[PDB]
Amino acid sequence: MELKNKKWTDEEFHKQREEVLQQWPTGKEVDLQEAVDYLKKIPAEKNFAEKLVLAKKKGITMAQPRAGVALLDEHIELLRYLQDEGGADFLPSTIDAYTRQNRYDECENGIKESEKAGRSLLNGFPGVNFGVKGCRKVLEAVNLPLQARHGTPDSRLLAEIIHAGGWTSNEGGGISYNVPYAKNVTIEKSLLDWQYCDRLVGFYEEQGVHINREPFGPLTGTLVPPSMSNAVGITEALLAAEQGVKNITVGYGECGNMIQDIAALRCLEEQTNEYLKAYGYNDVFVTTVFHQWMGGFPQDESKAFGVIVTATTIAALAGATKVIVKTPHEAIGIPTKEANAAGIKATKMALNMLEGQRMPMSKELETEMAVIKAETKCILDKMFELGKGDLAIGTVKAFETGVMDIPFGPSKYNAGKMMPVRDNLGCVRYLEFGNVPFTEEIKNYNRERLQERAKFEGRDVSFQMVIDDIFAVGKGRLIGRPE
Amino acid sequence: MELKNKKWTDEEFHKQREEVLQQWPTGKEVDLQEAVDYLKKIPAEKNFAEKLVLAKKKGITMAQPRAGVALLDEHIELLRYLQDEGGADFLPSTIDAYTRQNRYDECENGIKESEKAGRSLLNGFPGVNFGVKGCRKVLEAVNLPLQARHGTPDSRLLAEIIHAGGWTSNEGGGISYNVPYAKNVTIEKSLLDWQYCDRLVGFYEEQGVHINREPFGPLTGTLVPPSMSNAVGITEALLAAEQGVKNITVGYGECGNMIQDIAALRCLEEQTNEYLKAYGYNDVFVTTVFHQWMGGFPQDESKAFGVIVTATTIAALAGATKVIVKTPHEAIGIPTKEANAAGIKATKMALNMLEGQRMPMSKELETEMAVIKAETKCILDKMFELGKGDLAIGTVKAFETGVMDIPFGPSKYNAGKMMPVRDNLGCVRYLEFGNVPFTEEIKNYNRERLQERAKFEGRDVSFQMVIDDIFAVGKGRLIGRPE
Amino acid sequence: MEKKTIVLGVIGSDCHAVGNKILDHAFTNAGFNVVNIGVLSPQENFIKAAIETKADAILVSSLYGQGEIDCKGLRQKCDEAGLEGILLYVGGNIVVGKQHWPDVEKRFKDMGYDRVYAPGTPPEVGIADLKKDLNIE
Amino acid sequence: MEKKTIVLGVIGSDCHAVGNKILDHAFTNAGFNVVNIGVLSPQENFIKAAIETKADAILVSSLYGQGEIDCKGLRQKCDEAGLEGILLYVGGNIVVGKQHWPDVEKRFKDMGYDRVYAPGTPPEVGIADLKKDLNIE
Ligand code: B12
Ligand code: B12
Ligand SMILES: C[C@H]1O[C@@H](n2cnc3c(N)ncnc32)[C@H](O)[C@@H]1O
Ligand SMILES: C[C@H]1O[C@@H](n2cnc3c(N)ncnc32)[C@H](O)[C@@H]1O
Ligand SMILES: N[C@@H](CCC(=O)O)C(=O)O
Ligand SMILES: N[C@@H](CCC(=O)O)C(=O)O
Repeated sequence: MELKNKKWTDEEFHKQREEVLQQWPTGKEVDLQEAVDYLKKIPAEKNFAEKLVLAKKKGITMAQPRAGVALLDEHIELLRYLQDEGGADFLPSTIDAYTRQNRYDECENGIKESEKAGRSLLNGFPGVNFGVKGCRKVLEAVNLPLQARHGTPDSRLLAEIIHAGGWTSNEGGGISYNVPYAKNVTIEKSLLDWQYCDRLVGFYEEQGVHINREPFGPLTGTLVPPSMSNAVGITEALLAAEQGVKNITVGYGECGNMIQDIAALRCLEEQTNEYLKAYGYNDVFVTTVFHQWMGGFPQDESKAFGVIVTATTIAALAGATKVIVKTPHEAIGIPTKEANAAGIKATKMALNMLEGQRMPMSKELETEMAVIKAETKCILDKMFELGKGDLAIGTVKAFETGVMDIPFGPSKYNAGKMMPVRDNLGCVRYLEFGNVPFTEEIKNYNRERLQERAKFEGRDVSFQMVIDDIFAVGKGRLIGRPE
Repeated sequence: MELKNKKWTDEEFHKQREEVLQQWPTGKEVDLQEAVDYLKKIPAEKNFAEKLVLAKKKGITMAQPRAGVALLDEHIELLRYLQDEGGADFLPSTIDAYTRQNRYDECENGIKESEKAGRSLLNGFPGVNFGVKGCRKVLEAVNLPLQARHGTPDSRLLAEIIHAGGWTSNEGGGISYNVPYAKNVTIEKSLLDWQYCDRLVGFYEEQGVHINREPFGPLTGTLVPPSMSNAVGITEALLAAEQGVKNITVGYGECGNMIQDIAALRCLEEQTNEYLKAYGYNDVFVTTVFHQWMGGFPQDESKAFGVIVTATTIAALAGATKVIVKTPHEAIGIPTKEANAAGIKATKMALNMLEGQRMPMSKELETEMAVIKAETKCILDKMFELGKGDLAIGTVKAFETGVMDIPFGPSKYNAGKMMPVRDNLGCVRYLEFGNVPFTEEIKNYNRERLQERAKFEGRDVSFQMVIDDIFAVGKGRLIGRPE
Repeated sequence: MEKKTIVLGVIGSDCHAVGNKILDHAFTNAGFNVVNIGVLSPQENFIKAAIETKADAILVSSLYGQGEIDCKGLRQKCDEAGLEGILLYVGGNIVVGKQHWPDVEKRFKDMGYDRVYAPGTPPEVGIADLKKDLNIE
Repeated sequence: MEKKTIVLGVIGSDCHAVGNKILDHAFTNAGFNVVNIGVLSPQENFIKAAIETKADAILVSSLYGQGEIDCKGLRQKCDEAGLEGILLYVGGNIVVGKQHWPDVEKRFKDMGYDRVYAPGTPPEVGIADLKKDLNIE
């Protein structure tokens, strides 16, 4: 197929569907006519899109963990624990990494090994292998909405199965579930395959079935400048809306400076709404998700709580619709159900200690929001120019030319030229600009911010600072200070 | 002695000293000549006053736990752990409650019983009984400054012993170590007895020895409005300065609304400096301490961390010089050294995650500060009016007439008329004013704020709401909402 | 519920007052005559109040941790006072630190307390136990 | 010494890339020739690169947890490839979840790994072990 930012026709989509469902025998379990009626019978309390609307109406931040294991009963047991003992507002199912690479043969092997070992040897739930019948068992066993959380460049079959499975949200997008999660996949092909996932939600919404979509904001979770991360989310929201998506959660990964973070999340929500409306998408319901610190954690569990709850406080004060919970086991391995519920309990307690509180406007905040929107607009403007009005083509070309460039992405289609580093107050800034198309004024403000750190630490700003920042939180602080 | 807000003469103070030192045989270990030379040999790194000056200069928040047990070696081992494994910046020694009531006989029994049992049966360190020799062994075993933390209406002997013992800060004051901590001590007597403690620091300062004093801000720890708490600390700062105190940490207990809390700490610091200067004390070095949530804690340890770390974030953004650390054992009992190091590590991580960050000014903040300063001025103004210019006499009369009224204080000299309650954003407000001398405009604003709560919860504001608020945090949230 | 009298206080050198206020409120609201002797109360004050008011029970609150010391002996003084079989309850945060609760309950029951309560005990629990114990549910 | 060569990669279906960038930089700075095959690397890519570059050691990073599956068998393919005696290192977050480390270490040594590293291992440790093992300290 040729890539264009245009809604796929019904015939186009069906033709692709018949090919996708053949990629694993559980594809045979997907019946759209049957799935629509199943979906319509799920109570509103278990519909992710409808519960987001309620949370926005109530002014509350909802808490959602990450969770998944190889075997079906164990996976349900785990979700039930997070629900019941954790107090989760939303439930995930975290998909294993073989699934994410479309290796269902390896999924099956790992299911077998997990059965023998009595513990999960997969780092997540093999949804394709468990099929629609398994994903339905999961939904039926819990009392909260379910979302597929993962990181899959070609997610078409997974999406068909989890949504027919009654899972009413799908996370991801053609940039955010490519560049952080892949090496060899072109940006053209991941955008085409994510148009499928979005078009599938479009179909369901045309039938009156409401299903949330959530672009993955934090990307590599490693010093991503807010303006670069927001440009990706806004892009993914626009490309989703063109295929008919109506309920979108845009996301942002904590950088650590509270004002920068709140500015980023507000700019993200505002510019996303602004762009959708500017391009004629006038019926899209937009929510926000704040992810707690997605870089390296401290191994000490008490220090991990220091990270989890300061992150939550930022989320709370930002007015985030949703916050994704980290656990005291983050530095070490996939959390036990206990460690996970500790994360959720700590998180929800912080939220409840901050009920209705918001960060008030300040000059400091105003200034930072203006920086982030201008930066973001530089990028987006360039993308539209390169695509000659077509944002999907513009994205392909932006990656080809370093206009969009994600720090530390493994994708060979990512330039890897732009270098981020923190300033003296811990805000993430641009150290090296690469081909990111900023004006001199924007570039000079980043340099000015960064010189204040050089002066204070008595060393030139440098890649060594970057490495220090990569290690800082695991070593007990935000900023990679010398010694 | 007659109570007047006037520095004691050397002769007056010496006469009192010869009386005080006879109250327990350890008083014979106090030699002021020898003690000044001992104190001057303490390195600056172990002097509480000096280190606070350093912290102010660096714009960092320092973390201090609470801690104390009955036996000397055990006590030392505990503090060393908190220093080494916890990372504390200042060390306490929390005095047991028998000492606080001057029952050294019971201390002694408790020391023997603890030896026999292999664990502390006292809820603190009996400094009078351990004497100057023991207090010095504590100091010599650690590498951080030491402070006596307690709640003692008649602290004169204690103060002579811990200061001669090399501890370079004493917490307390004539109001704050009476009303939350005693039932039958007149305000006149505790003001007089705290004049002694202040006067002793004054002596030491006259000799070139720097010693910190810290009025106890949180009082009963139970919904104390910022303006009532701040009036008490400002007063104790003024009364200490009159006796020659030169290094003063004023304190505030978290109420839980971040803007109210940061407004409260800034108003406290600013009005303390203003009042000191207006009354001619021009060489007083003032710092602030923020106490993490002093009300009932949740029993679950993960939720406890939610409270500990949210509280720290507020302290951090407030620019508190010091933060007092709570532990995950708070709801249950005196923390083990491990629970305590956990609280300190979580706290210090949060601080380090927020390095250099401050709440920027906003309209909301300026409005709250204006309310707080105004309320506080109303009270102080009346106090000076009642004392005909003498704030100490005015304090006694304020308590007699209920101009100053501390919620839930056990003191029978406390009116018990004023009643606090939270508003719809969790700010602590005045529900019943009793004899607190506010203008109608000030009362009206409190009423307006509370009505928003009534509207939202569907019930009139009431003492039932007060009870709900007293239990709310232990049941998982800041505001006692219906259910 | 049929009216009965209890003495309520906080023992020894303990000044915690908020729980006392709430316990008074809740027990009063449940139909008891609460004789509240308040904070910082030695054994003798509880006993005096019980006799003067012919109390059915004595509820000893101890929050500060030293109640393991302060609570020893009350049953004996009550017997010497002519209060044999009076109900003796103890609750709050009655020992120093987190301890294995079955150990603590046995320690205080061996001391002569009828009922021993762990941290965070709701008033309603003691109200139910007290009604049952006085055969007035 | 004499520029020693290592193959460095991330095994299996694992896409984590930051550790890899840092390991590359640190070992390069310590004087090694780093042949970095990058992420999502199957066993056969480690072996091919080790053959072509006559590598002295293969450093297998595994962060995503399924390394316990993925890592099985490398030693035998290496021998079958004519790389008997090659040094094989494995580290990162090599099992799913928090586990008792001596048990984990044992399991991978049993797989034929010369050295096995726990979460949070500083590259300097691997650099010191590798210089020792290659007798170039
Ligand atoms: C950043 C991050 C990500 C980013 C990665 C972006 C990218 N492409 O690089 C994103 C958000 C995309 C992500 C994704 C996922 N992640 Co991740 N991630 C992390 C995180 C938070 C920090 C990793 C990091 O970069 N650290 C900084 C670098 C410098 O250090 P490092 O990677 O630890 O490597 C150092 C050391 O380990 C050591 N080292 C490593 N290898 C070797 C080898 C030798 C021989 C030696 C001497 C030393 C050594 O030296 C390195 C350099 O200093 C960790 C948790 C943590 N550490 O707090 C989880 C973590 C590694 N992620 C994890 C998982 C589960 C996933 C996913 C696989 C989820 C899933 N179910 O599919 C996906 C990836 C999909 C895939 N196909 O693999 C788990 C692994 C769980 C386990 N083993 O039990 C972790 C531990 C989190 C957790 N607790 O669950 N993640
Ligand atoms: C507020 C507070 C204070 C305030 C008290 C103000 C006042 N005068 O009331 C201040 C800050 C002044 C303070 C002081 C000190 N405190 Co204090 N305080 C608390 C705190 C934070 C909450 C207490 C509270 O009011 N809760 C709310 C009320 C409604 O609940 P409650 O008091 O628990 O009572 C309820 C239940 O226990 C139960 N209940 C209680 N008794 C009984 C009896 C029966 C028969 C029944 C059925 C039920 C029952 O029902 C009650 C009513 O709802 C607790 C910790 C916590 N719980 O989180 C520590 C706590 C009680 N304090 C403690 C201590 C150590 C002290 C001091 C003694 C310090 C010292 N070393 O000297 C001093 C007091 C000096 C003295 N002479 O006693 C410890 C006790 C440690 C232990 N037992 O191991 C605690 C547990 C904190 C800790 N974890 O270290 N404190
Ligand atoms: C990308 C982030 O997702 C989380 N994550 C990844 N896989 C799981 C799992 N199976 N269970 C819980 N959390 C997980 C980790 O906390 C990681 O760092
Ligand atoms: C007043 C606050 O001080 C703390 N506190 C009281 N006494 C001790 C002690 N000996 N050790 C540690 N913390 C203590 C409690 O956390 C309490 O609520
Ligand atoms: N996009 C996923 C990443 C976590 C994972 O890799 O499992 C999320 O936000 O949960
Ligand atoms: N004023 C004391 C109260 C704690 C105690 O009661 O020991 C402090 O701030 O530590």
